[PDB]
Amino acid sequence: SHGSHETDEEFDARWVTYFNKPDIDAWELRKGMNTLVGYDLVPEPKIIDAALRACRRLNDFASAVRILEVVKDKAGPHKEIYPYVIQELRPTLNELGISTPEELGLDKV
Amino acid sequence: LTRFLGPRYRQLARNWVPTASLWGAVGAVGLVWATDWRLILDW
Amino acid sequence: SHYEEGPGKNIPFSVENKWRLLAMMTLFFGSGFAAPFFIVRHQLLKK
Amino acid sequence: MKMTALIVTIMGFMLALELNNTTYYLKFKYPSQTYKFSNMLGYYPSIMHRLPTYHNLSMSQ
Amino acid sequence: APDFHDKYGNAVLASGATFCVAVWVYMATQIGIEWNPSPVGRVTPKEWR
Amino acid sequence: FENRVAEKQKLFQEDNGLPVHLKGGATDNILYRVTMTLCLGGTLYSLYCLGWASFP
Amino acid sequence: MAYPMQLGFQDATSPIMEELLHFHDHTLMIVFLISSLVLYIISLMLTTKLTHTSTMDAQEVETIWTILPAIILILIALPSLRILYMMDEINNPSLTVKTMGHQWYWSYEYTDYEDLSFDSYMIPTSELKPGELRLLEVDNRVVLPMEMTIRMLVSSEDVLHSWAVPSLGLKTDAIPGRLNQTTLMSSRPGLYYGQCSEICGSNHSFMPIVLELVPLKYFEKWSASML
Amino acid sequence: MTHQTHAYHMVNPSPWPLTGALSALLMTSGLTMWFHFNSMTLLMIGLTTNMLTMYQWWRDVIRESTFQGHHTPAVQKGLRYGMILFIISEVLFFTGFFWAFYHSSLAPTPELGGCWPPTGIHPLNPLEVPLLNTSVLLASGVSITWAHHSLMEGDRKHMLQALFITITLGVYFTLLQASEYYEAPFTISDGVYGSTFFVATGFHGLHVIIGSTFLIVCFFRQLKFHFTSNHHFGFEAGAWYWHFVDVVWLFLYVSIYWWGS
Amino acid sequence: MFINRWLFSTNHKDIGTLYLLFGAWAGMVGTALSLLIRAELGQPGTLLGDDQIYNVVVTAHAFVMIFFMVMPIMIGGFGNWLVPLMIGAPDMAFPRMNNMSFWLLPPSFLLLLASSMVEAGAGTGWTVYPPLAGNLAHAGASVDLTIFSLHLAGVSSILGAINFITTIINMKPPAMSQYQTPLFVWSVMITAVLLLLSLPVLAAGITMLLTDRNLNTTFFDPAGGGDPILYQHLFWFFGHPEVYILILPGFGMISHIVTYYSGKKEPFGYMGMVWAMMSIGFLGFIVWAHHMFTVGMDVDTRAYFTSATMIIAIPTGVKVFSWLATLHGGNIKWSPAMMWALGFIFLFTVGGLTGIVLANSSLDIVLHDTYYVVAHFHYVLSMGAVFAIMGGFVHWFPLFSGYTLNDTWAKIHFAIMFVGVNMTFFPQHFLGLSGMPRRYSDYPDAYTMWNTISSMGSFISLTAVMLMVFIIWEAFASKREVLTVDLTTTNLEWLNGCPPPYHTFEEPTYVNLK
Amino acid sequence: ITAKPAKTPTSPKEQAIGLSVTFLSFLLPAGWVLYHLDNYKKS
Ligand code: HEA
Ligand code: HEA
Ligand SMILES: [Cu+2]
Ligand SMILES: [Cu+2]
Ligand SMILES: [Cu+2]
Ligand SMILES: [Mg+2]
Repeated sequence: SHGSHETDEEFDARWVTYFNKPDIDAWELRKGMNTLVGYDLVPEPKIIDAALRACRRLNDFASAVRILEVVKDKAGPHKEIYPYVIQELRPTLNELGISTPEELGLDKV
Repeated sequence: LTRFLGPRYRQLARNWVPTASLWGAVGAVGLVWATDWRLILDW
Repeated sequence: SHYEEGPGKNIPFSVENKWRLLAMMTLFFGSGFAAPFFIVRHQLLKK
Repeated sequence: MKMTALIVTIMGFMLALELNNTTYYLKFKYPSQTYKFSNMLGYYPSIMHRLPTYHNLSMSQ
Repeated sequence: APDFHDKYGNAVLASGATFCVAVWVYMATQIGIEWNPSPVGRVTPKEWR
Repeated sequence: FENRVAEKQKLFQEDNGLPVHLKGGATDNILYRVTMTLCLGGTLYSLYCLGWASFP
Repeated sequence: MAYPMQLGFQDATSPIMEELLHFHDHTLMIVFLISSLVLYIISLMLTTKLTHTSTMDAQEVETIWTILPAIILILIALPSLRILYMMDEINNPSLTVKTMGHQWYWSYEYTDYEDLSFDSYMIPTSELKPGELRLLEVDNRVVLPMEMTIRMLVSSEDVLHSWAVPSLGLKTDAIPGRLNQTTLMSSRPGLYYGQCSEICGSNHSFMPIVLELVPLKYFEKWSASML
Repeated sequence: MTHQTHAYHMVNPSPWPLTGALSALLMTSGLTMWFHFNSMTLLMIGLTTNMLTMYQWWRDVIRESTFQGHHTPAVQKGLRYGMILFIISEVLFFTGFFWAFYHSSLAPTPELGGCWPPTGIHPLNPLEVPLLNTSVLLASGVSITWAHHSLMEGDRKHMLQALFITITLGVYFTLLQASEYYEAPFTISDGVYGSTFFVATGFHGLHVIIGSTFLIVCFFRQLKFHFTSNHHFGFEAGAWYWHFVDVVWLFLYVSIYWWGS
Repeated sequence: MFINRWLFSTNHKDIGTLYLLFGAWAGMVGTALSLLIRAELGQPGTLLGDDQIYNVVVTAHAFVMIFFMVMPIMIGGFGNWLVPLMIGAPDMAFPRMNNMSFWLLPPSFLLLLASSMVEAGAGTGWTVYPPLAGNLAHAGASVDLTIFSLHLAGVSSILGAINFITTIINMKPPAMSQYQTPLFVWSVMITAVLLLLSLPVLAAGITMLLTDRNLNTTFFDPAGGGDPILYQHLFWFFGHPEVYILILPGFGMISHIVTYYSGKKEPFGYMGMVWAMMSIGFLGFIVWAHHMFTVGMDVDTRAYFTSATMIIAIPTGVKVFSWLATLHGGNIKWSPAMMWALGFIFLFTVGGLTGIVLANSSLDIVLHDTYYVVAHFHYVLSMGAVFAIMGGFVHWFPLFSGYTLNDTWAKIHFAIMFVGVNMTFFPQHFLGLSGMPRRYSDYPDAYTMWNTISSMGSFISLTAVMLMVFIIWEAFASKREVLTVDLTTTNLEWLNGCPPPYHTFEEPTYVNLK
Repeated sequence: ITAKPAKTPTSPKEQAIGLSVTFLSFLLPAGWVLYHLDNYKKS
């Protein structure tokens, strides 16, 4: 823990594994995201994927949508980050039937 | 003397002070009319 | 403890009528701000 | 001197209108005494009519 | 549903911004305030004996 | 000597809904009022003196 | 003296006052650096949508920001201390004047040879002759020889007072029962004004100081005609 | 909730803080009357309400601890801290006076004769009564300790005996010091030497009286079996205060009575 | 009932409320006095009169703002209100004594008011230095009353200092170490220690001054062999710690406010922050003499004090930089309190930077007793201590009251006051470099411009403190009750709702011993 | 920080009143005393 630090690949893995736990409950799903968001990075598509799938396991559509919103917010002024993510998530988005916040029109005020 | 003093007696004393206290005020008023202090008159 | 609790009840002044309150705040802060002025006046009127 | 005639009017519209809009915000209240007074036409008819007329019409019988 | 600011924001900003600058310019000049700026460049020295 | 703290413990633990400074009887009460009276009066007297000394 | 709309120090009439101007410039340059650095960092911090609210490692950067201020303080301290000693330096004065603060006037005493002593009072704004400075003119100026090392000895005969003359970079409190010393050394002739720099009662603001510096020759004739 | 589950003490509303605050007003403004418009009536009333307040405030504290049992271990540990801290503020109070003294005696102004003790002052002899006062205070230090030890060993008679001896030595010092004042060939008005001497040794004197009435209070609390072999903070404090008092005298002796004279 | 609750209290919350009420009112008096000061200096000439009536005003201004507004509010108000709530204590260690601390204040204030009424008041300066403060140059009851007011205020503050240290040390959850308490609590525990050690020396000093003028002693009288400088040492030995005692609780509130509105869990470098205040508190005890550079002391010692004074910049620096580091990755919320916190960070930096300049004895010779030093301390007090008070007040108001303030109005209030104080004190740097002395009722014609601008700014500030009173009224008139509070996981004070009940932590708090 | 709507809302008119009053209470007394300064300075 103290002084012990992981490489990026490990960090990601650690997260994919976390979100993939079959018996993951709503709490852990919230904890995981709420925690991941405190870091200085937009999560890798592969981490987002595992989280989107976990949402399906918990029959939670709305959280799956909010997860994508966070991904965009975290990119701050870096416009190019979100689209690339959505791009790598396209398969899962279609497979699971997940609508983007933009499609749902939640991106407007 | 000693017999009169008691732990129990205090409520009566408290009650007495008000009646006694009220009584004390009357004398000042009574004395004052006779006394006629200029300062008392000034009051 | 028969001490009432909740908003507007943990203070030594009534907050139930906004205008009575207005008056009270006015006298409170008002008398505080005026004091120095009247002290100076008092000092200016001595001899 | 000349401004006063205008400013008093302006105070009139501002106070009366903000008050009137404040009437528009729910919150039931019940009348104050001043309301009952000024809206009872000063009570004046209801006392100067129910009284002397009674003492006279009584007195006249 | 427009908030107090959506409707009044510009009105307040402008009228407020105007009133301020109006009244201060007056006080700063239209009355007898002695700012006593540096005489260098503005005052012509007179012999004092 | 004596040792009757046991009586007083009981007297003071008695659930009469009285504040400790009065839990002990009638004298507590007279002492209280005397103290309170002297303080307030004194305070009044002091204000008078200051009003008096404020003037030349 | 001070002119209208002045920003910095009065022009240096003596060398330590010059020395001070330069030190202040040095010190002020730094307060500008730091105070603008902080303002930049602040606006920087508040200008991004990017977040990182998780835990951040301190200590690491903590050395930079503890060693840097430490170096900067030496950069100020050194010059400061040098000037400090330079002021309390071994010099040999050719004259000794004494000044004694009094409740609402200063009195001077030139007593090396003869017992010359006078009172210096402020000229009531009412009796000022055109061109005279409102709260600064005194009736009897303290005359002294320009270009010479004078030793002033400040004391008071009542409450505390403080004898100061900014142009020469001087300020010494006047404490009853005490003889504080200071070295005056103007490098140019003229009239140099100062004011009581210590709260001393009702007319604290109305007990100024005016130094008039002329050449030795005129100094001594003045001194004699003074008794 | 309703019933507390922490070991602390929730003290009942007391009028005493108000009463003691008012007292401070009366004594301060009362001193101002005495000093200026030559009157003590106000000062008298203040001293009165003040004693009244202290008596009652401390009476209650006794009630709450001995009779009501609110002084659990946690509550006591807090009282220890309070006392230590208080004694500390006192140590720093006396420090203003030793500063004053040393300032004057180490750099004597010419108006004094440029020396110390100033010309005209005839200092007392440290080897006479000052030496006596010293031995008296020091002995009460050993006797108050004996008292403390008897108490912890449940020896009622002895604790009482030692506490008594201690108290009389404190009184003996008070009288002795009182006579010294009266026989002293100098006064508060004798310049800085007299100022420096009478206010430092004087404030200390006041403290010996304050410490003695404290030990007296302890004496009676013991006669009444208030103290148990294990819970007697009232005594621990009285004891700590009493030591603070010897120590201050040791510095006074060495500094003012010996060195500065 | 009302009596029992409000006059016979033993409740940390109610005593704390009583303080805030006392401090706000005293704050009105001090503001009035500051306006008479600028009224007198806003046009060349004399408005009131001689430096006596004027300096009486300047003196009361200082005593009122220092001893009756700032200290009561920060230590007695926020101190009593928040400390127990932040460490999970049912109340304070000495509930009764705590009350006396408060009640000693109104009388103390009376004595100070009385002093300016009898005779010609005390025109001595807040430092009340002798011989001016003596029974010759200032005969009469005035100074004596000023002294007694100070005695009470001192007794009040060291009694409270005793309470806070005992509580803070002795009443935390058994598993919670000191390095687990919040910065604000640390901030007041340290301030409490400074009060305990400095206040007594002051009382020793003014008691000596009191005897010198009523009992014929000569501690500070050359005649008897005394020394007016001795008073300066004693006074200033307390006098410096006193200003840190004034900014420390402010440092704490700032740490809390910046962290909260940055959406962070904890402040950056918590232990560095604890170290910083401890260093500041300590160095603050060995630098008093920098207030006596033109008094005639040895060059060497004069050198010591300028150096010792300068090292205080280091720890203060780690704090400024830590608050910045705290804002770093934060999700900033531009709330009124955050606005006050940012202002403080900058303005306090400027004012303390300006104090490093004065730290130099050589330069201080020409800067001492001028308006430069008036600028220094108003920056650190008017836009340092005060900005913290406002940020803390607007931030915790809902906790104390249960009601919310109108944020927009609250923001308007910051805007006005920010302009006002800068316009008031900025020019004063010039007046001081250019030679305008302190404690003058009038000045040479040259200083007219800056003094004018300066006085105008003080009127804007007046406007702001008037608006604030209203802002408080409206809050209480509308009655929007608090519903939800953010980040309570890391902010205990809010866990019992707004307002917390009379009795909080009746049943302790559970904290595991890992 | 969220809150319920005002139990007793303060309409603009109401605010304008409280703001005016708040100002007067500060400005009047001072203004009066200041207005008569000269009378005091001349007895
Ligand atoms: C809360 C109030 C407060 C605070 C915190 C301070 C803080 C400081 N003050 Fe003080 N000061 C006053 C209020 C205050 N002061 C008052 C009331 C007076 C006048 C009393 C009277 O005589 O009537 C006064 C007077 C005064 C004097 C004497 C003036 C004279 O009469 O001749 C001096 C001189 O040393 C001084 C210095 C300092 C210093 C060095 C600090 C330091 O604490 C400053 C520290 C802050 C910083 C240094 C900035 C932040 C740090 C960094 C960004 C690190 C990097 C910077 C550098 C490397 C420089 N002050
Ligand atoms: C707390 C410290 C404090 C504060 C905040 C201020 C604020 C003000 N002071 Fe200062 N002042 C001193 C302490 C303070 N002062 C001291 C110590 C001296 C030295 C005296 C001496 O020389 O002996 C001095 C001296 C002094 C002088 C120099 C006089 C001279 O030497 O000739 C001047 C002149 O301009 C002045 C002006 C002002 C002004 C214009 C304000 C304005 O900024 C005031 C603005 C108003 C406020 C900021 C108060 C509003 C805050 C509240 C009312 C709290 C409300 C409560 C709640 C929210 C619950 N002050
Ligand atoms: Cu003077
Ligand atoms: Cu002066
Ligand atoms: Cu200092
Ligand atoms: Mg000075």
